[PDB]
Amino acid sequence: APKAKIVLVGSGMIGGVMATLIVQKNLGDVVLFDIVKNMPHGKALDTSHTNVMAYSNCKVSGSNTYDDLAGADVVIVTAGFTKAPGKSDKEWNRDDLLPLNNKIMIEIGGHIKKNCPNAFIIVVTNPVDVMVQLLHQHSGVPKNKIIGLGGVLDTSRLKYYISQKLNVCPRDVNAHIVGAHGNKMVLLKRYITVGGIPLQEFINNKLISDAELEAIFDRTVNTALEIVNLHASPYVAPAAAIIEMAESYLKDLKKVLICSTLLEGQYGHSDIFGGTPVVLGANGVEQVIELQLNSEEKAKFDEAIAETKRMKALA
Amino acid sequence: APKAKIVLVGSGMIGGVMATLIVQKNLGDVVLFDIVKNMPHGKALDTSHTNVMAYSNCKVSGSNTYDDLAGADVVIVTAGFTKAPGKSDKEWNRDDLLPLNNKIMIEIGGHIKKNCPNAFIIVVTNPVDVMVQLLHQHSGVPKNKIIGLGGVLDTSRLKYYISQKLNVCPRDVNAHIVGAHGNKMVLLKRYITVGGIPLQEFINNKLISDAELEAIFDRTVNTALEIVNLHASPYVAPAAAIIEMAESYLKDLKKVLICSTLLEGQYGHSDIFGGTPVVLGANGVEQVIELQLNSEEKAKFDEAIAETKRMKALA
Amino acid sequence: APKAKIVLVGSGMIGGVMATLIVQKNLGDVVLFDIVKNMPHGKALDTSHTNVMAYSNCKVSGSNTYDDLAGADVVIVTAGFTKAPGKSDKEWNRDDLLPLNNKIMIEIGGHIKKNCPNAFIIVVTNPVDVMVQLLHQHSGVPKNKIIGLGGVLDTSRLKYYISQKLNVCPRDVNAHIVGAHGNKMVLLKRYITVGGIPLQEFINNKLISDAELEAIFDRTVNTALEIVNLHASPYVAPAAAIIEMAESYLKDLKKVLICSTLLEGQYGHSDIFGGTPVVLGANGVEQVIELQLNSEEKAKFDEAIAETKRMKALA
Amino acid sequence: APKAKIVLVGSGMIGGVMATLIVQKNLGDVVLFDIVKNMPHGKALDTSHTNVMAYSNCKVSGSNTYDDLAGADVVIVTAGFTKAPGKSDKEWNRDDLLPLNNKIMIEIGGHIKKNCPNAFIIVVTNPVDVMVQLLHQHSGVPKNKIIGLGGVLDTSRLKYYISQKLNVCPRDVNAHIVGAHGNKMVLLKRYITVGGIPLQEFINNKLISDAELEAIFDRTVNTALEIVNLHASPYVAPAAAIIEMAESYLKDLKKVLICSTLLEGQYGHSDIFGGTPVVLGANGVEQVIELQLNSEEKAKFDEAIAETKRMKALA
Ligand SMILES: NC(=O)C1=CN([C@@H]2O[C@H](COP(=O)(O)OP(=O)(O)OC[C@H]3O[C@@H](n4cnc5c(N)ncnc54)[C@H](O)[C@@H]3O)[C@@H](O)[C@H]2O)C=CC1
Ligand SMILES: NC(=O)C1=CN([C@@H]2O[C@H](COP(=O)(O)OP(=O)(O)OC[C@H]3O[C@@H](n4cnc5c(N)ncnc54)[C@H](O)[C@@H]3O)[C@@H](O)[C@H]2O)C=CC1
Ligand SMILES: NC(=O)C1=CN([C@@H]2O[C@H](COP(=O)(O)OP(=O)(O)OC[C@H]3O[C@@H](n4cnc5c(N)ncnc54)[C@H](O)[C@@H]3O)[C@@H](O)[C@H]2O)C=CC1
Ligand SMILES: NC(=O)C1=CN([C@@H]2O[C@H](COP(=O)(O)OP(=O)(O)OC[C@H]3O[C@@H](n4cnc5c(N)ncnc54)[C@H](O)[C@@H]3O)[C@@H](O)[C@H]2O)C=CC1
Repeated sequence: APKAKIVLVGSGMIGGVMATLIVQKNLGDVVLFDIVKNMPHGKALDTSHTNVMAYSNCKVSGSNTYDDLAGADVVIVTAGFTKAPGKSDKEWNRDDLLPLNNKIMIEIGGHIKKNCPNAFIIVVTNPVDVMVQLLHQHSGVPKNKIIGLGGVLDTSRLKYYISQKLNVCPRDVNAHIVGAHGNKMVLLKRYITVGGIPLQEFINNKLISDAELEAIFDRTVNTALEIVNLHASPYVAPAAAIIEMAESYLKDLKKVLICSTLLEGQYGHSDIFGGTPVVLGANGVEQVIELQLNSEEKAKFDEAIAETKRMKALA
Repeated sequence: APKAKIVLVGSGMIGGVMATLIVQKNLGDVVLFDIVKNMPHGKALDTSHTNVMAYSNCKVSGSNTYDDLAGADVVIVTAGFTKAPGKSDKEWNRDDLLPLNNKIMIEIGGHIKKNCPNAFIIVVTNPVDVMVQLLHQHSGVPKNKIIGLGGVLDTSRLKYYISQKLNVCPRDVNAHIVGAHGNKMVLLKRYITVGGIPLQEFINNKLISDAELEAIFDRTVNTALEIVNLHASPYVAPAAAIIEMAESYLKDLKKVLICSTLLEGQYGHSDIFGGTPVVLGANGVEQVIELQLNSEEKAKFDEAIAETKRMKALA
Repeated sequence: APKAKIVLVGSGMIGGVMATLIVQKNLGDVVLFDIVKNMPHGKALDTSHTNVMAYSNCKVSGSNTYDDLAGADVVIVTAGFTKAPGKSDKEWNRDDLLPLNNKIMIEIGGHIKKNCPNAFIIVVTNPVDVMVQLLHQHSGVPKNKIIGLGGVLDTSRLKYYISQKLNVCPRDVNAHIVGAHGNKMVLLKRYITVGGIPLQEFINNKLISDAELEAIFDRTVNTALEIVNLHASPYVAPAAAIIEMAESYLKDLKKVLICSTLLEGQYGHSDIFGGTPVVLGANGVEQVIELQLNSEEKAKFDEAIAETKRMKALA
Repeated sequence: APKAKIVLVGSGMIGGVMATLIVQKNLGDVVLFDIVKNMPHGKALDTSHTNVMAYSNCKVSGSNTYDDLAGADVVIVTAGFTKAPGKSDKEWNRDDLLPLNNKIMIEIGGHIKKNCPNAFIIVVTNPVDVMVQLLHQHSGVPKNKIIGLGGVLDTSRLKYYISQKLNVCPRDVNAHIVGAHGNKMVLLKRYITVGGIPLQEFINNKLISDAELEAIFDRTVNTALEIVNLHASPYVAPAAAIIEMAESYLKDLKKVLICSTLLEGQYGHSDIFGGTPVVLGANGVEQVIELQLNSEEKAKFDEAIAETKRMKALA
């Protein structure tokens, strides 16, 4: 068919949810690729039955062969590790895994360059703002054809927690988190709206306080940790955020979505990837939007980029 | 069933599209009521076949009997006239029809009070900010259970025209139009955002000019006239706006949506209906939001209310 | 974009509903073409506002220029007349309009051949089994790239009326109507199922009688007439049936759908179009399914083809 | 709200997918209940973020307290074990776990009877045709308010495998599997259709052979085992099948769906639960459909019931 071909490089917890949502939305044929033998065939078979319940017609097939990248329209990379082996859940962060996940990105980039150089790529593997640039360099793809997950996920949390306090539809809260995904993410209080109205109006009316919002900000930064400490793992919202990005691409919706992208002067920064609103459509990254940040907000953005540069050197 | 019962009081051009979208979305059983004999049975029959294509199960039935209001969960009022008889398309506006449409609202309010006093009501008949209050008074329903169409429709236009210039997803433009539906509608430049970012940033970047935006504002105010002068009539977007409101109610989405509602001190005004953001959920109008307007914006709001009061006196 | 381009050749009652449903489903960009000046621009403008309510991004534009066929992926033809001028609603049928609608198909086929020879075509104009073949011959397109509306619409009626009697989901009734669209349509009692079970089981159980089913058959054949006699016109279900066909094509769903298609030996017949189940996907008509009819059912099929051949000669 | 409250009794692999699909479809508020501390709070938090991406408004909350059953509209039971501890993946089946899962059903039935006696119940825990009856007896609910998962899932497999061979939309294959869920499931060759046409027509045409269909039948029976042996586990299709059932209930769709239900004379059998087509709407099990099986098919149904009776005695 001229159905899109979507290759999930990595068939773990995020991979399984992505496959499920692609069939629900009838977005295209799916390949679950992994290095683990047999497992991706098992998940694919299970998932393929749901075409019946969903009134869809998407193939879902497993793969242990890199050459099945051939002909891909969209490549989604989750391959790598989720925790360090021998650290505890209380101390979960990023430093020894870096050269190893570097190696995985380099291997995957080579297979992309050979098999699907015209594919649109989404990178997920952490630390994402480092790994996305490494894959960019080794795959050879144009700068408008590769992005990383960060802001759609981080803002989903902030938007959701505010909507519960104000008793409004979650999607009616808009908000911006920039710079990097991780503990230096920059939460922009000045860019939060409710039904398109400045959040400051709701603060002046005593519907939500400054102190409540400080606690929600800390909650947003520490959410992945909060979920690990409740004896679970974040993969459902991560999968839904990635599928919103891939769907904007495939259907040429042109949504404004905060993603990691090559900076060429925005915010003062070049030769690095960082999180900012972009427009995603049929030509990929159609527009990179630069927020007109003030000096206090710029100083936080600078701290986030410096941490990406630090980990890049260790990779 | 405990399926919702939705009674469309008026089975004209807007009525037919509403029925179509209710079946597409499987929102509830539908009654097409009108004073014209047989016609609502014909439209209902046609529309009922689409359950097959849509995988829905909504009854659609016509009615020429007011007592079929009994048991309604939602009542949508389009009944009345669309043009004055003997004015031309160039001079389309509001003044001789007012006592006549007054009479129609009074008759309908009596049948509501008798047959479905606990229904949620949406009024459409023009001039809407006058007719909604008349129906409120004659039906006896609580102030949180009746609204008028205006701002969802007017802002759909403004949001759409800006999104075409900036090349972004239409729903990513948010904007506010308040006070009344009609030629005195108040377009608030300061409350426009794109992907949650102040529109002023896009003006500073020369992506859209102040002059372009002035022309888009005039276009928005004159859209209903522009469509009449192209040898057609606005009913498709009006139907879609009303169904977004009714769906927020029925599914308890709690969306922020600009509608006509009883003012009790907001903006300085009492004892009148005017357009403002509200929250619609299972308890009806759950919240009335007051924008913190400046004195220049308040002065325009005052002009809009004064025109509703003028036409109310003539009704 | 590589968004599909869908050109609606004819912007009347069916055209307006098709445009609405394409935006609801985000299926592609839309052109409303007609010979009436200005009207298609008016309908397009109205419809374009609904992208906001629907969270879609489909352009909708009017046209009075045939060359806007250039680049079309799908062409849907409703152009022509709906009643004869000077016959009454009681005597509604097909004979004086035939050479005139012949002329319209010939003109449209020439513009297709010049501007979009690789488009997938759906013909609606009545009498459909005649007009579709005329357009096939004058447009030059391959036999797997042109079909006519009939069976999806006719069976929607039969399926719906049975589902109301048995109190089951409308889409759980399956049924076949073949040969031609119109008063000689062949309703196949032996091929009706409910939840995939032979309808005869429900007859043996007295849940529905043979006599009830005879009355439902007559109702199905006379539905378009029943709607005309209730002071309305069938266009909503016709639009929904056509969009189910076009959506199967565009999304490569491969649904089994009864349409008018070139016969090459099925049922004994060649060199004519008639209604039969086909499979619609990305390569168009992927399969033509021949029902293994008995001699009594074949004799009714023969009567339907003979009536198409009669009207073809008069065209 | 009068939003439905859906309590998932069991927050394992099937539970997590059900919660995800409920938010995607905006079906109601969700409680993830389990005996494992903290884990259901973690999964709920992750899942709650997806309201943003989905434009939904469903609460998702964890629970370790049985009394949170209070006010439930729908109760879905997955609680229990998935494998026996100390058997291998090659020998996966049903016998030592039975009294233990008996105990779990009895405990859950007591809490239902106290907290939500008017809830609609779906039982999943294996062996399902035994566990559903045990829960029926201990919960006290009416026979039209409790069902077990089996046939929607088993037939999803058979329908899907046939659709891949014939190259048609998966949902266009209809088929029936009855009696019990498990190795004695009864696959009815005579009740298979493609686009509502008897499958025998496609066999006469050599599009699919009798031998191919025998291999597909064996594949369908052994699918859960095939997935275990590929180093994965079936939970995605099971979750989608259960949500199709619960959605038919909540929205009064009245779909025909094969489920485990109390038999009162159908097929010769009373005082036991077994798989058969039923109609699910707002009053629960609205109709129990008895297939007019022949003596050879009845003999297989009898073997399936005998195996449910055997395991019931050991419980
Ligand atoms: N950017 C973001 O906003 C977020 C990123 N993540 C990251 O996503 C990644 C995946 O998370 P989960 O799916 O939960 O991990 P997971 O461990 O369940 O799955 C990862 C899979 O990658 C496979 N793999 C290893 N090398 C491979 C190769 N060369 N090719 C293909 N597959 C390979 C593993 O066998 C495993 O099945 C992690 O690095 C995690 O930290 C998680 C949440 C958010
Ligand atoms: N508030 C808003 O944003 C908008 C309001 N409108 C208004 O909506 C109204 C309807 O517009 P259209 O449907 O295009 O009009 P339409 O004329 O096509 O339909 C109105 C229907 O009301 C019927 N009617 C008259 N008295 C009735 C009664 N007592 N009970 C039931 N039916 C009765 C008529 O027979 C007719 O079928 C008009 O007043 C129009 O100006 C239109 C667009 C937007
Ligand atoms: N095949 C089927 O199952 C069905 C077929 N129909 C047929 O569909 C056709 C359309 O029905 P409606 O939309 O209700 O008709 P309508 O009369 O409302 O619209 C037809 C439009 O075609 C336009 N037209 C005439 N010549 C044209 C040209 N050369 N190029 C473009 N436009 C041209 C007219 O100005 C008009 O706007 C009729 O022939 C009708 O009998 C109706 C129902 C079902
Ligand atoms: N009927 C059918 O068509 C199918 C049935 N199943 C069955 O579904 C059941 C669940 O399967 P999975 O979710 O993959 O299992 P899973 O083991 O991942 O989850 C089961 C959960 O039940 C919990 N649990 C134990 N006692 C409980 C109690 N008293 N209250 C609440 N939670 C309790 C466990 O801690 C666990 O989290 C199994 O019995 C399995 O065989 C699986 C597929 C199909």
